[PDB]
Amino acid sequence: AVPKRRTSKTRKNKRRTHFKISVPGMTECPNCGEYKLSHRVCKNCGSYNG
Amino acid sequence: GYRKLGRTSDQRKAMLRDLATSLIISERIETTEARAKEVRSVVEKLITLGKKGDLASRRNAAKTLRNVEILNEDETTQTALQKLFGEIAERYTERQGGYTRILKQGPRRGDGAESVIIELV
Amino acid sequence: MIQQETRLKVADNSGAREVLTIKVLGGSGRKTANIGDVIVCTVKNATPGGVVKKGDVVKAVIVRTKSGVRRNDGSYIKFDENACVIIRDDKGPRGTRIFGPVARELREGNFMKIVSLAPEV
Amino acid sequence: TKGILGRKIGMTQVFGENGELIPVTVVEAKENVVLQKKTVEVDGYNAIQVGFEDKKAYKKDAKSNKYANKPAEGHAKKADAAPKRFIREFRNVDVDAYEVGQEVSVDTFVAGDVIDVTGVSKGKGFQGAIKRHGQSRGPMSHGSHFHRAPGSVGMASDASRVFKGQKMPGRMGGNTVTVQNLEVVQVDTENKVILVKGNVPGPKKGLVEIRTSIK
Amino acid sequence: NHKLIEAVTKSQLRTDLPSFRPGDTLRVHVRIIEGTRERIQVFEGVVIKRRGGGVSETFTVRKISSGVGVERTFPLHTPKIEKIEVKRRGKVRRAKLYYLRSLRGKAARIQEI
RNA sequence: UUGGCACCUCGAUGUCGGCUCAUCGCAUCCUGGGGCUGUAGUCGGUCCCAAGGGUUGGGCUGUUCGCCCAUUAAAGCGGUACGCGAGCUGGGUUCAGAACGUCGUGAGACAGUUCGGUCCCUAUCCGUCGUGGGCGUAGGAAAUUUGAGAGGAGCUGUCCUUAGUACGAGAGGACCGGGAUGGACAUACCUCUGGUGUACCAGUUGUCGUGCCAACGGCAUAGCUGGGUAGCUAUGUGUGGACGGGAUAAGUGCUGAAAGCAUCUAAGCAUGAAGCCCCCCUCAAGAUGAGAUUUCCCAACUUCGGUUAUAAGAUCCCUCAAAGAUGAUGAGGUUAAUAGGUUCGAGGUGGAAGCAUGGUGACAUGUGGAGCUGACGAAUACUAAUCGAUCGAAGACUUAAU
Ligand SMILES: CC(=O)NC[C@H]1CN(c2ccc(-c3ccc(CNCc4c[nH]nn4)cc3)c(F)c2)C(=O)O1
Repeated sequence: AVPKRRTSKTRKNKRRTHFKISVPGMTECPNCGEYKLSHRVCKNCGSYNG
Repeated sequence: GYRKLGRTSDQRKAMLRDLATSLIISERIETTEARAKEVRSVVEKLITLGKKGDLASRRNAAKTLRNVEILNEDETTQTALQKLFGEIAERYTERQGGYTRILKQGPRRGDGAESVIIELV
Repeated sequence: MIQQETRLKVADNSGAREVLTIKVLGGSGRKTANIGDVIVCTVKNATPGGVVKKGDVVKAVIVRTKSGVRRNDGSYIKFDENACVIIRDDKGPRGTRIFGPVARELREGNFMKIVSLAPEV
Repeated sequence: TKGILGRKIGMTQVFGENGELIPVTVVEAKENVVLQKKTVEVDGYNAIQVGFEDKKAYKKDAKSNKYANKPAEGHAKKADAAPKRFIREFRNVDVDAYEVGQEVSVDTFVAGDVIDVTGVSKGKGFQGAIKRHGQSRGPMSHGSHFHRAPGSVGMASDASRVFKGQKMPGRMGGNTVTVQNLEVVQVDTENKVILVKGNVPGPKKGLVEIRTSIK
Repeated sequence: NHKLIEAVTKSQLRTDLPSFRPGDTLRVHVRIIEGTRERIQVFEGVVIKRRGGGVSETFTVRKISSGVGVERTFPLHTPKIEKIEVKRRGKVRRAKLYYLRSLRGKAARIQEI
């Protein structure tokens, strides 16, 4: 099956409405001061210490 | 079983035994999140056989552990079975279950897989 | 018996030895028939000592099934082979002897002659 | 007419008086109170509300549904009761029941012997047309290239469309069904269980609704 | 074994039955109401299987009537059974004796302890 | 239906039967209600209402058609590109090979036979089956719920009893009412009877390895063979089409004139179908006409007349299954039994290892229904569900009633 018609810029830009990504969901660690992911270790100097 | 881990029956038993014998010689290894939850039950059942100490327990543990020469003893080529029933079994003589701890690292490069660290508590 | 092309053994004292089912009476689209059901069958192998010859369209009642039957009290009975008895229009058997055991539930007020001629019920 | 709620426990069997087999479903029914009563003046129809299983009180975090939130905590205090999940309404019952909370026991279903059970879910998720609508397959020998697919979906160029209500793959199971004309074997005190002949819809630990038969 | 299951099951279970192991001769006395009057009929055979459970426990007995085999399954705690005795015991090495179905004659016999 | 015409398509609209899945018409094959009869009864023959449901397996033939066998309450006739090949098949006819009869001087042809012979395509749009986000419903939230609408369901047999009664020379044998138990079909479910059960238990063959013997492991379909827990399942186990109202068709009427009688109709008043509208089951307020009930929340700044955050609540992330392609829905996050481990049970397998004793041995018997055991039921914070972050109100104007 082949497309019967060409695709518009309107129809092409409406389909990619939900073709996005979200924020990684990060927090601040009060041992290294830098941002980090949740339920994970500070990738910089530090550790989990849960 | 519990989860197939993307392999077949005979390949899954050869991989679970490879990680269990690695957590005894090094006591800390890096792996994937899905494989860390499976080897968590394989090692914790081998420590229970080490707290028994019977000859029937030494033979029920020879079916899993591979034959490697730990130098953790640092003398006399100690086997992966001789480290068990010894210093490992003495460390958890009072602890009742839960001899494993897993920590999460993050998605790795080129794979997007969750790297973790599993170690003996 | 159970289906359209099943081979049944004739148990009563007549020339018929093996018969081939042709139809299961009772309603339309009727598929199977358990112990106590009348069928239409044909004679495949016949005994010269009997009166029924090879290639005869007759009627018969089912008396033994390998599948079995369930009772109200919760018990089951199952046999080793399949068997049938050639009957008349008024439920009379063509033969004065019955061989082998017989299912315990055929005395429904209509097969009194069959259960009495049976050696063991 | 009467009705209660309960959780499906499992299937067993009992022996009759003369001796037989009766397949039996075990259903526990405890802590059933009246949370509200509705009349014809307000909302224009008579009914009663019932709560089945009490939950914990108000908490600071309350992030797992185990604790009743403020709108539900204040809802179960007007009836002088405890916050109970699984609230349902019974219209067939008579309104001779106090609007204030009062417990309902299993002993009211003695000598009932005619009930019906409402199921909440099945849990299959299976999509295939053979498994969902019970269709026939195609040949498996003979060079066939048609085993478990649905057949034609319409005619050719007369309607030039697919009619509504076709039998196509999709999620199956998990819908409301109601089995009618069951029977009550025995009502057990000190366990608050009811024995029902046959089998009820839903998996284990699922809510069931027992009402008086309408026929 | 849910706790609410045995609570209702404890009213139906029986105890007077003697314990037997698969692979022994069993003489069963069953009551039949077939006909206007009631009477007791005996069933004698070998126990070929016994699947577990609570109230829903069954056992299977197989005999030979005349050349052909007969198999009957009874629930353990049924009221229809009046009495059960153990006539002869046997030596087997498995719980399910499914191989007896195909054998007959001098091969369908079991040694005794 | 066989034709007549040659109006669209030759820079392509794939022909016969069969399979899967349907849908519509009434000129009705079965069932429901009636009139007439050369209708005694039991069975019929005609015509009139009626489309709700039902309308079977085999042999021969590529066959449609047709004949035959055994059943059934009955085995209806047609439309849909003689429905359906981007859903399947390719036995028939119309490819290249070969042969027969026949025809032609011949290369070759059939008013004819026979045996072989490549069926491609990742779904853009409308359509259909499932399932999410956004905004709306003049404050923001959590539960319960009314039903304008829409879909599902709708079938029927054999015996018993009224009664060997009515009817009839005898044979033969009821209407109307009341029970029992099946056939096909539809749905829930796994306690039973079975199937499966690739991280459960047990027997055994060849070869290699753990230094050797004993005891184990790898490889040969899961090496092979006998059993089997949870889950999923039919052929297994329950249930369903029950019982009634209202308006009608074909029919039968009462009263009654136009037409002094008569007459169902013109006024008026009834009775009367498996069909129609309901009663039974499911979805349903995006029903923009956006409904109803119950409970929870309520300030600080401003001269904007309007803003910001927080509240009630809901999510990011994390442990999971009663749910599941993903998401969504459910059970839980340290005031914690959500999942592992540990400790006891249920079910399954059927007598572990070591030692002892008896035989020259292969083996057998004891301590011991031992040992082992995924998915099932309990108890127990021992290991992970840390610490944190985001989103989310402060209620428009007019007229009546106070
Ligand atoms: C190949 C293609 O792509 N064609 C595109 C066009 C053409 N076409 C089409 C298709 C089918 C046919 C056709 C149909 C049936 C018969 C009868 N056979 C028996 C016989 C009789 N006498 N002798 N044998 C003959 C031909 C046609 F006549 C036309 C269509 O549908 O569109």
